[PDB]
Amino acid sequence: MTEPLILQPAKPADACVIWLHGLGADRYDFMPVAEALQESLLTTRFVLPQAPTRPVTINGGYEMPSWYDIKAMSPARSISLEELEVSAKMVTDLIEAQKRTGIDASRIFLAGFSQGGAVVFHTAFINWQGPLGGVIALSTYAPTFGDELELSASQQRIPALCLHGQYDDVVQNAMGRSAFEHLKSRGVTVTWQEYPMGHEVLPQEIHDIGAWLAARLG
Amino acid sequence: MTEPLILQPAKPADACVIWLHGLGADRYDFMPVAEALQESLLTTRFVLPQAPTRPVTINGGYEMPSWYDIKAMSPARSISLEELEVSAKMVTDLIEAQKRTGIDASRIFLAGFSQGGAVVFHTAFINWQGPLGGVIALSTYAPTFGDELELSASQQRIPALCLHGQYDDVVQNAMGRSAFEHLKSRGVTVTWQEYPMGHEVLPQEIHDIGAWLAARLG
Repeated sequence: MTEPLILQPAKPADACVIWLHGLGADRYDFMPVAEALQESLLTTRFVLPQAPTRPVTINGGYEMPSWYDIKAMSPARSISLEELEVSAKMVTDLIEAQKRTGIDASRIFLAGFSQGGAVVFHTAFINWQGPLGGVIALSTYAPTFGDELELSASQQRIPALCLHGQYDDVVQNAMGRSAFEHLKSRGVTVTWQEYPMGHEVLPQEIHDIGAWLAARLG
Repeated sequence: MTEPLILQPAKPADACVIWLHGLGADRYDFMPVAEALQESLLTTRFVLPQAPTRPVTINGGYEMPSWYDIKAMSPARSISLEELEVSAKMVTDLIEAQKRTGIDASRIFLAGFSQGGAVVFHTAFINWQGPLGGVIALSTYAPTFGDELELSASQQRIPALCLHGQYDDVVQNAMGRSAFEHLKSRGVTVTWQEYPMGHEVLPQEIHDIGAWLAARLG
């Protein structure tokens, strides 16, 4: 286990975003983003975990950081559900590790990009039974959501922000919109934002995440 | 071993475009495209081959029309050179078949989308040592180009049009750009054209392909 990066904010922290990267990236991949946001969010810690290094099937069993195995791209994205739930258990330990440092669970947010986003959806709306600031889901999808999904009263009150490219060829705009629709139909305050890009992060998309966090925190 | 689609022009054919599909699609995928072009290109025949149905590793062995196997995506790509060559040798046979009907080589074009385009680069600029009207590459790249690429004087005379989406997440714009730069560095007449799309084909792109074709056969 590589330890997560902890980027300290300008003032003493009273909120926290835990941010998961996508397939094959490391804890640093989102450092420049966490830093852009800490320019306006003066009391919000960013905790950047790193996925276990493990074999990824679609990549010839190449070992690389990965939240769960992907075993097929087409026609059905076939994944390790067992590896996802472990990652999800990891993130829940993190939330608890952050509460112990004195951050109120209502001011902890989960963010995820791509493969990381799928672990953030499972954590907040399947595993987590407490307060929570928010979920921020970036160019992603919830492989573990389904018509049988049911949300407890607590999970219902976690706000979510779902962002996606129009031209994303890896995670289809629809797959990301299908996770947004699951939550919308179940009474979850949820926002949808699209941007003219592919499977990437844009400067304006980061501005909007800042605006959205600053609204939840104030 | 399915047979090619053959779309006869409005007037007696004196030209030909062999147009290959991408992974998982069939010979019918570009039939609407060929049809559109023929309404402007009155003596151009289009033969649309379909790739042999094979296990694909990155899709879990799922059997589907495939020009060559893809074994890994990241971070070192891996393809089957064996299957690429049999695809390439089958393309050549189709060129020799068109010649045999009474089309001049220099009026025959190769065109390819995604996986289809990698085979078409390889056939033109590595295998084929004779006259050829040109190569049209959509959303693709050259897996077999490298630092050691050297072209024959006749390979150098084959014109090319390379087209790409700015937001392609399956084959990066940068991977297409590199096929372009290898062709331009070796004295090939290449044209590059980018579009604000992903891994797909736009109306405006097909428009451009036609006007390129019109110029070439004028």
